[PDB]
Amino acid sequence: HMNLAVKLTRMEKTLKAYELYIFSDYENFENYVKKEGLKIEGMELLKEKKARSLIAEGKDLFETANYGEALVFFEKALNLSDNEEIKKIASFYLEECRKKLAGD
Amino acid sequence: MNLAVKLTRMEKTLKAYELYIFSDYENFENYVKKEGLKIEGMELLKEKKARSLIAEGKDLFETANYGEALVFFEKALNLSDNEEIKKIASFYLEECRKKLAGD
Repeated sequence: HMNLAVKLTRMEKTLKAYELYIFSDYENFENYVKKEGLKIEGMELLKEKKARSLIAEGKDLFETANYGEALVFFEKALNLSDNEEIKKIASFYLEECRKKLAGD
Repeated sequence: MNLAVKLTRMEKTLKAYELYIFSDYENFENYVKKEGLKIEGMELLKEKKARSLIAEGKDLFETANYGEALVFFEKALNLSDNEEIKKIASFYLEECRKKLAGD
């Protein structure tokens, strides 16, 4: 259109996504990026950091015997990252949660 | 172009934010100072960075990566001007050192 005007709007959008990351929470950031369909430099690393956070939360749930919620966090962590360590730790805890919730 | 000026101001702000998120505070600080860039909410970003350092250090800590975590805690302890969050950073740093020392 005006190639200038378009690059400006995509810059503005990218800046808003980073502002949300910096000044609000991951959920706001992720929701903005998803519904605006943004390509964000370093998004993979940010996703891995969230996935490790999710493990951490899932662990404290696990260690307080909130096995049902813990499962949910580990599952989310597993599927958010492609980090092998994160996926391994998640999968390990997921199966422990499944054992705790089995009954059988 | 007010547009062309707008673009530049955004590109520089984008560079500053990427430094803030992905690099050290001092790199972000150096860039902003050198460019004379006004960042909205700048007065909050040093302490926010120290907090995010502890937060990420803690995620590593809780995944039993004490060696990795130490850097984050070290970085937060030296970055914050907040007595309390210095002590939280310090708490965690000492816990990491204990793990490195086999305790």
